[PDB]
Amino acid sequence: GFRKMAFPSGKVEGCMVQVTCGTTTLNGLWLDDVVYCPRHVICTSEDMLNPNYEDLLIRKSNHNFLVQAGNVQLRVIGHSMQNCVLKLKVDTANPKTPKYKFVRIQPGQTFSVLACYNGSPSGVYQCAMRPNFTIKGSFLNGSCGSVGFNIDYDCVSFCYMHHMELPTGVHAGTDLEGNFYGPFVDRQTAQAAGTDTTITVNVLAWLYAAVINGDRWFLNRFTTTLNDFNLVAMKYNYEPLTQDHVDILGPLSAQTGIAVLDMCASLKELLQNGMNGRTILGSALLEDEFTPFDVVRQC
Amino acid sequence: GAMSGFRKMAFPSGKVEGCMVQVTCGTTTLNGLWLDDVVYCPRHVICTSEDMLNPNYEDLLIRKSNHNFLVQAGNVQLRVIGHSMQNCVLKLKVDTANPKTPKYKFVRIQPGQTFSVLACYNGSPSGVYQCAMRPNFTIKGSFLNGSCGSVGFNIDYDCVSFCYMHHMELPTGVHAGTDLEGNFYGPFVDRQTAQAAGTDTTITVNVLAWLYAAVINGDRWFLNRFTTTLNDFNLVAMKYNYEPLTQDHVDILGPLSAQTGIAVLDMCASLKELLQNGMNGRTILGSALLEDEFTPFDVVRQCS
Ligand SMILES: O[C@H]1C[C@H]2CC[C@@H](C1)N2Cc1ccccc1
Ligand SMILES: O[C@H]1C[C@H]2CC[C@@H](C1)N2Cc1ccccc1
Repeated sequence: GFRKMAFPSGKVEGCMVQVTCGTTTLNGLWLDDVVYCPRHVICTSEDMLNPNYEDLLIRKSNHNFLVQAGNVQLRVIGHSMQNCVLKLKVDTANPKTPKYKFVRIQPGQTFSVLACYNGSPSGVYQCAMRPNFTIKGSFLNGSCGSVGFNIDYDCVSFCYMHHMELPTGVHAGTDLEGNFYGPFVDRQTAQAAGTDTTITVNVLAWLYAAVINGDRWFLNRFTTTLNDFNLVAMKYNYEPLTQDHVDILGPLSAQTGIAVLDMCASLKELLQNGMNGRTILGSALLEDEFTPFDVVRQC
Repeated sequence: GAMSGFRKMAFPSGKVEGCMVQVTCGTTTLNGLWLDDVVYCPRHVICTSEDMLNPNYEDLLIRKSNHNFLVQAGNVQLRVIGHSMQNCVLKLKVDTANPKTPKYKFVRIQPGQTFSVLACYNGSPSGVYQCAMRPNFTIKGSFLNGSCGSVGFNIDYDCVSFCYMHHMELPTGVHAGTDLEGNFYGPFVDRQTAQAAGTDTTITVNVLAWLYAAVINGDRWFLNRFTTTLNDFNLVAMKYNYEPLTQDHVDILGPLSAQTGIAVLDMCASLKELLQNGMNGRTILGSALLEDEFTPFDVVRQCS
């Protein structure tokens, strides 16, 4: 048994609020007496072509910002900008503020997203940062202002905020400090996600998860070099394996007795020959949205 | 379009997290669902490992008193004031009503319907996932054996419809459980005996709703211009371990058929061709697999 789960979203639900600036309405993250939201809420329909956000911001009054928490409206008493997130100083601290951090993740790492609309949570799903720096998801997977997070024993690590949905069924955003993931801008302009690749380090972790649960038909007696595998994996649009990734898989290699370059040879043959009608953990396709720690932590 | 690259989402688990408690009977410990002044949990918490082969739950329960049960919610102990058995769920009455109690109902679901499960170990929520109710009356979940007492639920307008409680691991790695009234789904007993779930099939009505969702989003590569009779389709689908489509299922897909202009039996012929050819690289709504855990109810509502 092995099914992908998202973190319990209870701690994040208590922070979701509705932020409206003029005609634009989106989701905001209410922590203490500050509401975090994408800065493009201050954009006009007619001005999100090359906006000069800080000049538009220093002239919008606090009363332009409508903040709703359920049926309580929070009075905005201040506003400042950090990169691409808008900070709204409000007169009320959120009593449901959890123990939290602001962290930045890197491609291949996983987190949960609390999909929200008009500040009210609709659903939660588990996802990974694609190598192209996008997050797979539809317009029905949350609108602007939805946040991505991890939970580490009572502490919520906020790592992502939805900013825009790309036409290819993926969305892109920033961390909670305003820094985009990937080569994207918060402008209505022609933006496309680059050619996506498979997160190789996650596939091996998922293959380790199959070993730990007794699915070991794919294990072979061969070993490969790190680059001979990388030369093959890249040909199949699999994100190259670094020595960092080999190190992160260390505990799974020691616990299963399968060296990383041993499992790499198994994955290598899987790429060149397919699975030949067989399955792994009940799936006929290789899963790449399970980090090594996701496996260490569930298995 | 609207649903491009769509991902299955579980319902926000906040309202259920506030109900999870830890129930302990002697050395056995598992999860309980605290609603008002009643804690619901699997009745096999009163079993030891030796009792589980042939447990006499009436004999075991009649020997228990309120002080034999330890119920903990975070750091507070809940004194039990009453205990009764309803089928396969234990109901422990406590002196404290759950102030965190959400709006809730008890509902029994059918195979094919979907819900969220909050996986909990010793009363603490670990993770949440979205699953469907398999035709063989199991669910494919992920555990550690402590997940007994984890509940399945849906949320509609902040009212939490509880529909499942986990009881068993079956030897095939899937899970079996009851509704919140204690009635098992399928031919399973809360007994650690030789139980085998019948071979699982694919929820055909969910796949057809998934394919209708793709057409609404402009994903039409899999469509063919053929139609089929309902019997000819069922004759083919069952050989691929797909569920026989009933006239009820055809009626449920009505609004989807009318919204796209593709007859249900026409869609069935396209699915029949997908089964003989496979996808093998091509994707539908961004997924390289035929999704069978998204119900027509969810498709119709998200595509008005
Ligand atoms: O944006 C994604 C992450 C990185 C950068 C480009 C591509 C896609 N990745 C590298 C790569 C190249 C060849 C083969 C496999 C991976
Ligand atoms: O328990 C599940 C529901 C029903 C009855 C057994 C099986 C699985 N289903 C029938 C069936 C079998 C093969 C092919 C198509 C349908």
